Amino acid sequence: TEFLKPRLVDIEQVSSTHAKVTLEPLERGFGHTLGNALRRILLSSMPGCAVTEVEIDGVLHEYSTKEGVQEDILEILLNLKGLAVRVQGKDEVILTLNKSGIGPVTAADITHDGDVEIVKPQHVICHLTDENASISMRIKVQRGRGYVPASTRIHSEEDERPIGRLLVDACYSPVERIAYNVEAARVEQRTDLDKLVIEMETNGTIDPEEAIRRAATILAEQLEAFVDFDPILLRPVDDLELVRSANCLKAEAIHYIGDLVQRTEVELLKTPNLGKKSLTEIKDVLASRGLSLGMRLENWPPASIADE
Amino acid sequence: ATILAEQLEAFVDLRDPILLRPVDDLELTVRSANCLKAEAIHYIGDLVQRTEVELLKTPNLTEIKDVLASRGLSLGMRLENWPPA
Amino acid sequence: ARVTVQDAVEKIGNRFDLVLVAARRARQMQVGGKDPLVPEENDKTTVIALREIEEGLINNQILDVRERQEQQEQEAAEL
Amino acid sequence: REEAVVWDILDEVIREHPVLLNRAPTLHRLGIQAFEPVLIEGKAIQLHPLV
DNA sequence: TGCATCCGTGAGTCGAGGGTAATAAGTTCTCCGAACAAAAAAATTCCAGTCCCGAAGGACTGGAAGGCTCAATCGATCAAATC
Repeated sequence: TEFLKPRLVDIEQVSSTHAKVTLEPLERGFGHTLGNALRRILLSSMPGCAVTEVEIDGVLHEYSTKEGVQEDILEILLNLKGLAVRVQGKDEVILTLNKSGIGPVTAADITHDGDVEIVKPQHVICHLTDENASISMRIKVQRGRGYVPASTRIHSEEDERPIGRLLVDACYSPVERIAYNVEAARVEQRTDLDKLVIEMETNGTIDPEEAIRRAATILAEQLEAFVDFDPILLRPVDDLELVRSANCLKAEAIHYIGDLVQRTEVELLKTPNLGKKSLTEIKDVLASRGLSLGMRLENWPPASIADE
Repeated sequence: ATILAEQLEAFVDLRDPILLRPVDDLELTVRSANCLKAEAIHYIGDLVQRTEVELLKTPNLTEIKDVLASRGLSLGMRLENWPPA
Repeated sequence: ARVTVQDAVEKIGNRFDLVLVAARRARQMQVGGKDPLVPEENDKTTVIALREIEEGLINNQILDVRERQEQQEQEAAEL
Repeated sequence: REEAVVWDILDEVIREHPVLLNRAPTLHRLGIQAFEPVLIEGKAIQLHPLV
């Protein structure tokens, strides 16, 4: 048991609802495993708030029509499915929607409070044709994970609801469509292992990278009961922007930084030109230039030797 | 589960050549190579392990002061933690 | 490019001169010691030349101007 | 000696290097088509399903 | 004009394994020629032997040039004071 744990290399994000999150490498038999073992989470078990119930005044069913409206009731039911929302602290919020004017009805028209968060305000919910008619509906928001359509929802809601109350196929999970693959990956002798490539696009109300953090926790929380050179350094002491580190080194036959770094500051300072204050102008030089006490120089002297 | 729950941790977290150069490379003089082989020094690091004073007692300094100043050497330089094999 | 040659024979108009404008072009980096003009992208020069064509900066004529002016910078340079 | 760098020098070369694949009898003009390799470890040749 | 003759043709590769076998003389006799032999150079390998600015190196001569104790007496430091 010396398992090959991976490192995530990259996210290829297109926009604020989309990413391709690659990976390399895994062993054979865990690449196909994980890329499926997360896809069973992002379908059925990611908790979010969705539109559930629909109440419009003056209606009877969705097969009917409404004058002043371009579309059908089903296409207006369709829009609330493509609508994105976020209830923060509550667990059942009901909203309202009342308009007038010639034109569309975007998602600013909802009378909200501070705990319900629409990410997409340009989302049209209806189109008023002429000025005369108007839309006045009420919509309901519920919390859950996954997806339940109104077919089996009315098999599970045995309430004899009065006429005028409608119900949409709720979109609890935030994942709109994800996919994954397996290419091959190489360690420099073994060209048998498998990379992981995952393509991912979700709705708003989330980061497209936040889910793979969030959802892969939940699979793991299920398992906790189961795992239990320098230019002026080629230059003499008279030209280094300093002046009591220049005139008093060349009188020991070291006209440069060269034998300055090999020789010891207990004797070079003991000569009758330096002393106990020169170490502030040698050791601070040896801080930025790194050289040591006694160091061997790689290539110090050129052909040029001169003085002032 | 010990196998699986550790591969989620990528997800629940993550979103001198001169010193070793021997004696014959210098094309050195026949008189002083008759002496440096009489003073029993193998590498140039063993030569600068000695100083200029530790060469004068042999019969038959300006030459080494000519050639060491060219390719980036000197004399008198002390070595420690030697040899590194 | 890497996969087809359609988007460069939309420029050149022939299935053989696009080889022949790059048969001329892709020697200057093998033994000519030169560098391309596009981002290199670790590419072998038979498509580096194909990049230079399909980025619209090379037809057969514009190759012939940089090969003329090289010779008049050696002709009076001798004298 | 099949040494270490031998693969990764070859691996640079065969990247963007074309190659031919021919089947006898090459009975029309598409019986010999160029290809570009992607090196596998094995002993036989894997072909694309639409060729 | 047949009638009768004959020349010149027939998908492409992997292969899978190597080449047979018939009867056929003798005598002497003798120049053409081989490689081993066996000298006779000539070519190198060796071995000491005289020359010559340098050759490790010591010393020398020569002008120059050097470090820090004191003590009369200057001037100013220190420290009370004082406008």
